[PDB]
Amino acid sequence: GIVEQCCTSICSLYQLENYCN
Amino acid sequence: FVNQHLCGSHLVEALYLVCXERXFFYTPKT
Repeated sequence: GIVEQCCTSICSLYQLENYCN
Repeated sequence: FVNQHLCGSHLVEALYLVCXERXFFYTPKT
């Protein structure tokens, strides 16, 4: 999930946008 | 601002800024 991708590893715009509606 | 470790309120703020009017979902447990 987002925590694994952005908090415990380095986040990216690509990944953040996966969580926009 | 997005290319770093982002946790908690810091992560939610990034989602808010990036997603704009699209909105977003934040699901930390999964």
